[PDB]
Amino acid sequence: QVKLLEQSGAEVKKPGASVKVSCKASGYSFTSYGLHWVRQAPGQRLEWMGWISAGTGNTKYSQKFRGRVTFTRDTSATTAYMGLSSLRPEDTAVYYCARDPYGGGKSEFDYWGQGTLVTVSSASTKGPSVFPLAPSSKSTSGGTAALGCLVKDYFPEPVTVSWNSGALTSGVHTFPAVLQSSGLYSLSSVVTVPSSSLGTQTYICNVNHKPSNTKVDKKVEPKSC
Amino acid sequence: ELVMTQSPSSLSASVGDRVNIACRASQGISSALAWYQQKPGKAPRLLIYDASNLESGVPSRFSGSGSGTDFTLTISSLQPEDFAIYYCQQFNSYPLTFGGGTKVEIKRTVAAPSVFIFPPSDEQLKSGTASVVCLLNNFYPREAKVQWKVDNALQSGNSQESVTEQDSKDSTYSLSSTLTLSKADYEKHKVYACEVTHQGLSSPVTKSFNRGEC
Repeated sequence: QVKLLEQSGAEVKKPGASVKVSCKASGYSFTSYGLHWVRQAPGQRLEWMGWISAGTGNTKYSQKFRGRVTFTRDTSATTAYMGLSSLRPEDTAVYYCARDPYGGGKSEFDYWGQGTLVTVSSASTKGPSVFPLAPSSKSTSGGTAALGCLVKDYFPEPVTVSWNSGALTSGVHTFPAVLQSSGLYSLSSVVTVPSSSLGTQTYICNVNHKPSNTKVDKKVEPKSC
Repeated sequence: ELVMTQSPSSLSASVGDRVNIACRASQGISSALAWYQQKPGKAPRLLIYDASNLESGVPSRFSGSGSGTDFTLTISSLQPEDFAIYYCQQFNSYPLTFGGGTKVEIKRTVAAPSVFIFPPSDEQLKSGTASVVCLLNNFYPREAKVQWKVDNALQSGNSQESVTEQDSKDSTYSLSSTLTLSKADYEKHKVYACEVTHQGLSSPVTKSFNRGEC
């Protein structure tokens, strides 16, 4: 509880660098299980990378990563880490830690961490511009209206968008971001709402782009006079 | 490595239908097969381990079978929340290996989109750019056509689209088209329109605005 397995944040690393991803165990006895490390490259299948016993510190890994992967666990802090050296563009993927139910190495994985996206690129990190998609220019007639937030020109993924700090969750549509010809990303989030509330309610989108440490809360007010 | 091959890659089925996904091991693995469910954008979740054991809390409509080389996962009465990619993994040999995935999409009745259009904000035109967004909300099937027209049939080719995955509650998609032009290009034209074609509409729909608002 916090989660059960929880991981570190998304990172952009230059080709040739190294990345260290952690995985903190909470709410079970850390040294009684092994942890596996798995990655998923965009549009690909899951690929097993290695395993670490949290009791002995012993290691097993995929010979695909021979010479450039390391696995470490800090038994006091109940954290395991994977180090991946000599980063190539093709190491852009989501890295998961997942638990071995039995501590032997060869198992199904019953709990997964949430993943951390490592992007390997020489582009600089750029935080987003959030612009309101203001409801109407006096449209109304029917019952529902829609409003949203445009999150323009950031790098790398991901950006997290919440509405009225998490209390408004029904009818939110956060679209997949699109990579523009400049190399930067754009995404929209919208909510469809009873227009009868447009005058009583204040709608705020809460944008978080953790790679640039950007937090923005924007009020979507009607396209008003 | 032991190769795991799933069949098919994709299926669409209605709710209540029984679906069966196959996975072959390139050689015998006894019962050391697990099945995962991954909703788009989330961590995979364990359904079945040892070819046939359901993990605690998984619905009783999931079942698995097979031994040796051929395994089947059956969903006996498909439900909307079952939209996902499904993977098999072996753990008989190292490297542990996954199959390629079977995406399961839900079939349902046509639903016509709600269409919305949004002008560029003020502070956006301050930075010298103007993004115009057209939203098609909650429709089925996923195929739809959005056409932009600026000063009536001067219909353009400088937009990008984004479509959400299937909703686990109602099985619809939503889509956004963003037209981007420079502040000078926008301040030149006055009628901006989004024209929509989809199966559930009886006529192409148009949402327009005049550059000027009020």
